[PDB]
Formats: sequence, C-alpha cells, structure tokens
Amino acid sequence: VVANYENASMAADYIKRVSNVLPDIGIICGSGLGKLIEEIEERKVIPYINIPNFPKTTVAGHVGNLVLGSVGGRKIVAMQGRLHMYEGYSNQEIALPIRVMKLLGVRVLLITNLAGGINRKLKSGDFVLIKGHINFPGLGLNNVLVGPNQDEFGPRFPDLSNAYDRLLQQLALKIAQENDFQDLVHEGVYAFNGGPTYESPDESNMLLKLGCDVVGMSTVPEVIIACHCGIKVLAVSLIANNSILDAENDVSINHEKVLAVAEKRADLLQMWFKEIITRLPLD
Amino acid sequence: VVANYENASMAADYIKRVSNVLPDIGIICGSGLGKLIEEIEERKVIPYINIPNFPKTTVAGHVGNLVLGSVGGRKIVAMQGRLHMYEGYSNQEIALPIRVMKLLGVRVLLITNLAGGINRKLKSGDFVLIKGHINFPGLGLNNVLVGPNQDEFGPRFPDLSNAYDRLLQQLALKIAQENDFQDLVHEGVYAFNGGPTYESPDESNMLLKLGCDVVGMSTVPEVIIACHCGIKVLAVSLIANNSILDAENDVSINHEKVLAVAEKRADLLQMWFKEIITRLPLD
Amino acid sequence: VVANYENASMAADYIKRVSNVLPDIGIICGSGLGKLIEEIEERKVIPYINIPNFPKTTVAGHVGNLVLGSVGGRKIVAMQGRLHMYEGYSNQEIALPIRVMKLLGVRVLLITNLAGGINRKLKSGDFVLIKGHINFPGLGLNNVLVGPNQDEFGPRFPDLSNAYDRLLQQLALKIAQENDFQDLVHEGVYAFNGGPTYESPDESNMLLKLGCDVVGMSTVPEVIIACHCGIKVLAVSLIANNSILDAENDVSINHEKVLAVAEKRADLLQMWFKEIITRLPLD
Ligand SMILES: Nc1ccn([C@@H]2O[C@H](CO)[C@@H](O)[C@H]2O)c(=O)n1
Ligand SMILES: Nc1ccn([C@@H]2O[C@H](CO)[C@@H](O)[C@H]2O)c(=O)n1
Ligand SMILES: Nc1ccn([C@@H]2O[C@H](CO)[C@@H](O)[C@H]2O)c(=O)n1
Repeated sequence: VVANYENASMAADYIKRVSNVLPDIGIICGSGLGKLIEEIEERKVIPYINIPNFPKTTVAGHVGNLVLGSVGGRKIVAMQGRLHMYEGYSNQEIALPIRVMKLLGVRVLLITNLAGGINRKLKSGDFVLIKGHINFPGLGLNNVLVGPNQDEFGPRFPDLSNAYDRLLQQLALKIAQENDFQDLVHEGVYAFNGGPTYESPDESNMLLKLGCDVVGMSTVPEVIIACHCGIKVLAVSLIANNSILDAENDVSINHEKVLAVAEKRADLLQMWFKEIITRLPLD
Repeated sequence: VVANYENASMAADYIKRVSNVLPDIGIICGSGLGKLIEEIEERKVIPYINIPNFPKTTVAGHVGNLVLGSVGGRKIVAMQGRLHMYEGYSNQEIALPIRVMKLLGVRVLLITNLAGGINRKLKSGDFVLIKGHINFPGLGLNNVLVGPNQDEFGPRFPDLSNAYDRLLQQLALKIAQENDFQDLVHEGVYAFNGGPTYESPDESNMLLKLGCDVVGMSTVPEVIIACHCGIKVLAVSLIANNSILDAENDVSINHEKVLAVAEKRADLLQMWFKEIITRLPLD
Repeated sequence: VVANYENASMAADYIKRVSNVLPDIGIICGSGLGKLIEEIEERKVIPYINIPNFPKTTVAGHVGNLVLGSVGGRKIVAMQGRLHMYEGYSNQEIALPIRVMKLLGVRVLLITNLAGGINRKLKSGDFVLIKGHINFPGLGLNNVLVGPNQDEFGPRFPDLSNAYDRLLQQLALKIAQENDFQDLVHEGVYAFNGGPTYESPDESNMLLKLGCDVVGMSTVPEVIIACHCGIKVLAVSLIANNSILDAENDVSINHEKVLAVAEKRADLLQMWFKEIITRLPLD
C-alpha cells in the first residue's frame, strides 16, 4: 500500500470518526519509555489493525495502537508500538502513519529512542538532544523517501538543514535546568545504523573518527518524513552505554541491559516530556 | 525486464529501423542542461514508451525520449529525461539503455550533473571534472551491478581504476583554456548520495574528512554500466553550492536555487560540450 | 523461502537421512581455495538442488554441493560453491544453510576468502586473521538479519563484540609458527564491500583513513548468522593485492590475477586448515 494522499486520507477519515480528537502534537516513544501514553487523559485506543491502510504488524507481533487524548491541556496522538526498518517494513509502511498525523493536524512531533554513546563525554543514563544526523542508509540508496514523490505532502528534494528545531532544543534544555538535571543533558549528532546487530567495536571506532556522538537504529526515517511535510521535530536519545569504552574493556551489550537503563530513567523522561508538551509553542 | 543480451538487442533492433543513425557518442545531461539536445541536426526523437523493453516512466512522468542525429559532424544518441535511482528504478532499468547504446555502436559517453561542493575551493557555478568516485550505495550492497552477470557485455568483477578517461579530462581542460574559462574548472572525487534528500550539514562535514570534493545523486550508476561494457566516460559536475560554507552560515538548499545555477551556465556548457564532441578521438 | 525453524529442520532431516554423518565443524572456502573439500575422507556429496528448501543457484550456474565426511579424525560439513550477496541472493537464502549447519550440530565454522589489502604492511600472498569488521551494508539497512527474527535460532539484537573467537586466532597463529610461515600472517579489520566491482582507488583511500586493513565482498553475512545462533568463527583473508599501492602506481586488478594468487597459496592454506581442524577444541 502506497503512502499517497488518497490512502492517508482514508486512514484519517476513520480516525476522526472514532476519536473526535484533533491532535496538535504527535509522539513516538522508545523501548521501555512509553509510560506517558498510559497517562493520556480522556484517551481513545485505536488498534493499527482496525485503521484502513495501516501496515500489517502480525509477523513481528506485540503491541500496535494509535492513542489520542489530552496531555497538559494539549491534544496529542501517540504511536504505541514502534515500526523499525530492521523488521523489514518498507518505505511506504513507515511513511503512512506520519502523513496521517499530518492530515489530522499535527504540527510538532516528539521522539525518544535508546542509543549507544560514541562521544567520550557520554555516560550510561545521559540524554542527548539531537541536532543533526548521519544517514548511512540514505547515502546507500535506502533513504526512506526512495520512490515516486507524493507531491501533496512535500517536494522531491527536501533540505534537512533545519529538520531539528532549534527552539525546541532550547526549550527542552531550559526545563532540565529548572529541575536541576541539566548535568545529564548533552547535544550531538546521531548516526543511523540500519541494524539489527549492535554497532561493532570497529564500527564504533570509525564513527568516532567521523564526528558521530550517538548511534541508533531508528528515528531518522520518521524525522525525514516529518520534515518532508512540514512537521517540526524534537528528538532525544537516552544513552544505554558508551560503545567506545566498552570496546576498550571488552564489555558486551544486550537488550536486557538496554531495557534496565530505560527503567532507570523512565519516570524522569516522562516528567520531562510532559512539561515540554505543556510549554510548547505550537507552529 | 532483465537487461540481458536478447532484450537489449530487441530495443536496438527497433531503434536502427526507425532512425537510420549509427551513433558513435552517447550523452546524458543534467537538470536544466539539456539545451544541446535541441540543436541536434537531422534529429529523430524516439519516445521511451515506443521502444521495446525500455523502462516505464509514467509514474514519475515528465519527458522521456531517445534523440539521434549529428553534432559537430559526429553521430550521437542522447537520453532526454534522466533515470535516477532515487525514483525507484531498478538495477535492470538503469542498465538497459546504456547496453542498448553499446549495441548501437557507442564508444564514448559524456555526462553532466548538478552537485554540491565539499572542497573549500569550489564556488557556485564552477565545473568539476570527475576523476574518481566514492560509491556509498555500492559499498552498501546496492551496487548497480548486483544480480546475475550478463556475460555478453562484461566481466563479473569489473575494475574501476580507469572508469574516467584521462585523455578526455585533458581535452576538456584544453578547450576551457582556449576560451579562457579555465578559472572555473577543477578536478575532484565524486561521492554518490542515494538521495533524494540533500546531503545533511553533518553528512557534508563527514565527506570533507573522507576526501570527497563533490556529492550528488546520479552518474555513478551509468559510469559503472559503461565501464562494464567497455565504453569510455567523461563526467562533469556543475557546482550548485558549497555545502560546507552553507553549514557554517546556516544557508538552505533547494531545487529552485539549483536550477537557477544551471541556467546561469547552460549556454557556456553547451558550447563546451559541442567542441568536445567535435574534437573527440573516438575509441 | 524463509530461513525459519521448520524449513531448516526439513533440510537437516533430508541430510541426516542421506549422509549418516553428524558434523562438528563447518567450512566455507574462498575462490580457488577449495582443494581441502576434495580430500574429505568417507565423503558424501549432496547437490544443493536435491536438498529441500536450499536456494536455487541455476541462474548463476557452477558448482553447488554440500560435502560431509572426516578430516583429521573430525567430522565436518562443507559448502562447495559459495553464495555471495552480489549475485542477488536474499537474506533468507544466505541464512538457511548456516542454520541447517546449526541443526546438524555444528559448533565451529571456518572461513577463507580472497581480499584486497589496505594496510601498508600487507603484501600479495599474505594472510590476515580477521578480528573485527566494518559492515557497510549493515549500516545501510542491508544487514543480513533485516526482517523478522527467528527466535529459535537467536535474539533480535545480537552483539558482535566476540564474533571472531580469540582462542581460534591464537591457535591459527601457533600452527603458523610451528611450520615457520608466521612472517606471512597478520591480523586486522575486514571491510565488507557489497560488490561486485572492486574497491575504487578513492574508496580504498577512504578505507585507509577509517582504520580498515582489508576489504572484500563476502564472509560478513555468514559471520553474523553464525554469531546469531551461537557458532564460533575463524575467518582468514588471503591478500590478492595491495589496493593502496596499486592506486599510487595505477596498477589494475582483475579476477585472473586474484585466482593466480589463490593458486600460489592453495596448498599451504590446505595444510594449515587441516592442522587447525585436527587441533580444534570443540565448543
Ligand atoms: N546501540 C543501540 C542500543 C539500543 N538501540 C535501541 O534499543 C533497542 C535495542 O536495544 C532497539 O529498539 C534499538 O532501536 C539502538 O538502536 N542502538
Ligand atoms: N546537492 C545536490 C544538488 C543537486 N543535485 C542534482 O540536482 C537535482 C536536485 O537539485 C537532482 O537531479 C540532483 O541529481 C544533487 O544530486 N545533489
Ligand atoms: N578486492 C577483492 C578481491 C577479491 N575478492 C574476492 O575474490 C573474487 C573476485 O576476485 C570474489 O569471489 C571476491 O569475493 C574480493 O572480494 N575483493
């Protein structure tokens, strides 16, 4: 199913008729970082499988819902259960939910992920406000926009110079200073590793020489689709580990360790993004 | 449709029977740089859609013709309307037109493109004679030759050490010196960004550290197919902007600016390539 | 055909019923390096085309057998005729033979390949014990594990920190010292170039700046599938040429030169791996 104007309108048509919510903000949350979706007030849970033209996720299994309601006085829509391209989802399957957000009226998309640290300043449990990226799939002919362009959403050749909104980064840092956890907050450049294998020790060393601060398996596809159709983005990485240190010490990585870091910071991040949503200037 | 010996012979069979032209030179021209195709003498325009086994381009739309005739006393064939891989065309769809050029008797292929400047010496409106490339899709398993090899056209493992003919670069520079615009002409290494998003500021910074002078979304696939079947290549980039400077100054890129640079240099480039065609030693 | 638990069990079911061999070691040999497969004692040759669910190789042609028998008192299984991803084989087609090895009881996989030298210390005819890799397809969303995970074989997110067994590298070096050819043996990092074009001169120069010692078109996919399902790996590159030197001197590469180097070292490598198999501690 192509992520075109007609198909995306058919999904939005069904969603408007079931929720009666016109969302202003969209959110996509990382592994173990979805507690905020459970506190959405006056919420309506819509399974992906019930929405026309939404991608099939029964092979991968696990949760897949669209949740609408209120947070901090603002109306929001949330993807519960993330679509990652290492699962095999196509360019069209990634793009359609974001373009449906657009047709519903979303103007700001907030994103969290788990990622590995490259910069020597990054420790486990730190946060990184993303100010740019290095898109290795995009350079290698696997950009999420490869294919015919859907002119109703954006141009054929998008410029990504301002994909990460400066004002949103400044607002997120300001709130961290008000609650005195700014010592955990950095900024940096995110490298998109297709996955699903973690970055190898020598791949980590190469990324250090290329000026990457952080590496992960998600986020960049959603950022490009949002920037294509004029949605502003804030993206925050939670550092699971420092891969450069782990290479020097021959320390392994695994998803259980990653989830444990997510649990250590889940409540702080939920408090953080709730204040961001409340203070957001909508554009 | 596979770009094999039989299918390519069937397209050449139809073209010979309609044009009565045996071309020696092939040309592929960049965006806004196609004026020379309009001055082809005793010309025959053959729409792609009429040629057996030629790829379907109705989804992307816009022009798609094969034009044959004379330039500077030489017989040439031109692709009017370029096939870019960010549109979604497959390896077989890119390869077939070049191999048809081979079966018609083409021995030299001339190429122009628009590209972003990385080297600090490059300014908007400059030209770069390409002497090598960095093929990020090729490294990432998206090489244009991925698939079964068509032995009638070339070997399984091609060497690209001499894909860009030294003598052609020297001839192109010589003509620029005769008309006193050699101050616009550089040489450098071309990085293949799959597209269709422009190179991000941090991607541009990485390319600077890797010794890339220029980055663009085309050309490398055609160069490899030509080198595979023994066709000599000259490739010239027109610099739309300096992406390293634009990152320092937070200046955006867009296709309208790119086309405006193409218009500023279109007539000079047409004059330049017409003299190249006229003086070419055919091999 | 998906490389899942059921399909792989059906291939192993057929193989057990035809060979009556329970192999402990698997081997995959590079171009021109397959002489050891001819000395397998009490051997049973099983064509790929006769094994249920094995990938179709009639388009590429050439040999495709599974060979079982004894070497050095140990029971082994060998792939005769390698599956390379530049031929167009899918992720599932690469993975199934290795997972069938797993279900037959393989605990150690030994691999040889031909590759180009980047490190200035490497000369034609040298050997490189691989201690890590840089997986350019994997970074670019063409990782061999892209797709749904097959939970019966391994986890969704594998760690590759110890994909190349330290003890096996130490054993291979020890045997080279016992026979006084340790002056030919190095260790280094392997870069995976998707192929099938050889690394370009400027691509070679980039790899030097990134800390790659060796570049080739194979091996990394098999290493990842083996590490996924808990099989230990030793991988050795035979250096066909030094691509950095060849760029400085404008010297070409071709498959005939590569095969000639393979013939120069074939008997030494066969003797080397036969002793490795004999001395292997099985785990
Ligand atoms: N180094 C890492 C570590 C974690 N992750 C993210 O967390 C999950 C896998 O641990 C996956 O959801 C993955 O996106 C990552 O991408 N890269
Ligand atoms: N930085 C740039 C700038 C331009 N281009 C080429 O020009 C058109 C898009 O502007 C496209 O046709 C594209 O090939 C490019 O590839 N890279
Ligand atoms: N520079 C090189 C040289 C050789 N090879 C390997 O050898 C065969 C092609 O020569 C192919 O089988 C290929 O794997 C390579 O991968 N890279």
